[PDB]
Amino acid sequence: WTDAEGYYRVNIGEVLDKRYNVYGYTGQGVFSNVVRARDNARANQEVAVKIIRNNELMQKTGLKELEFLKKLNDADPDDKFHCLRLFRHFYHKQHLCLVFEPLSMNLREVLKKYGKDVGLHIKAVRSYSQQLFLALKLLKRCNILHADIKPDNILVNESKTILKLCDFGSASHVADNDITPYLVSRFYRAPEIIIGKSYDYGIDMWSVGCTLYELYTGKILFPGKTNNHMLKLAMDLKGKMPNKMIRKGVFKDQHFDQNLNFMYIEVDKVTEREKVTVMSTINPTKDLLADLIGCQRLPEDQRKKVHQLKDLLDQILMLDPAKRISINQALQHAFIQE
Ligand SMILES: NC(=O)c1cc2c(-c3ccc(C(=O)NCc4ccccc4N)s3)cccc2s1
Repeated sequence: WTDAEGYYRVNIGEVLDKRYNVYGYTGQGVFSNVVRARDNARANQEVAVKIIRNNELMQKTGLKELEFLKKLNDADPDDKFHCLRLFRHFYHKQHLCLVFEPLSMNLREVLKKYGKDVGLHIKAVRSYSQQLFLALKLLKRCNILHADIKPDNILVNESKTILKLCDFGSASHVADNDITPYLVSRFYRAPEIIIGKSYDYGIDMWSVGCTLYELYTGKILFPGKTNNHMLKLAMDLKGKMPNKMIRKGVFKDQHFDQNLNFMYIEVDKVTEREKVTVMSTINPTKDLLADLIGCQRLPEDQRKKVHQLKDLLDQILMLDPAKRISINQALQHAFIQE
């Protein structure tokens, strides 16, 4: 039933828990594989089943995820705020299985199908931005950090009209803040995390900003190789991290010298070796507007919306979380409202 690496040996056509008729294979991650099934007990209703790897630590992550899903699902009984619905859980041959509403595509896979370095229609990005901000609102009302928002953890329905935030395996209550510089997938990781400053709901807003750029361009906004590189790429957009913010950072000495100069680590072209370059200034060079427009000819209505997305991204991607746009302000933004 279980392979050497602890994954359940999915067979298409098999029944799980004497009720879930497995007809489709959806994918495999680090922590699980996911199938499509019909519920024999509920008029053959379509479900997704996530089968956690037979591993103590990963099973415990799965039980943690059940707790956060129950809290979010119970807090949103009419399902208005775009978080994945858990129906129930069961055990099958010692595997923890979570039964979800039937979604089978994440926004990474959508980007891969609908182009390469292409991106989605600006009308779709508008709609998806509103739905993501509604998810942030519920998270905040529930005092929850998702702490891993990225295209891979956003699911879409068949018609790709509705998205749901998924995978609460990295989630926490806002109080118990592990001072770790590795919270959130690196590309989507806010600068307050990296420098070791106090963080909150702002890390999820940051991650959504990174996601929205990627949804329209088809390109990762900040493809940094390390934490130091991530800061350089952030500061290429906004300029040097403010002095007040640097001095608060528990990890400031990994990134900045005594005079608050940035210590940029570069892998030398010639040698495969790291070197350091001290920079007192980082001049903003990241041209967001030019990035979003792909040297492409748009109708003026779409051109208006891309400028508005750019303004919204400028307000999301403030380095200081205290200066970052609120969920309320984001929902009321011209990009979504006009
Ligand atoms: N992480 C989670 O908690 C959940 C994921 C899902 C899904 C999934 C949607 C798509 C998934 C996926 O892994 N595709 C990537 C992939 C894997 C292997 C080979 C190719 C690709 N593209 S999993 C669906 C329903 C519920 C949950 S909960």
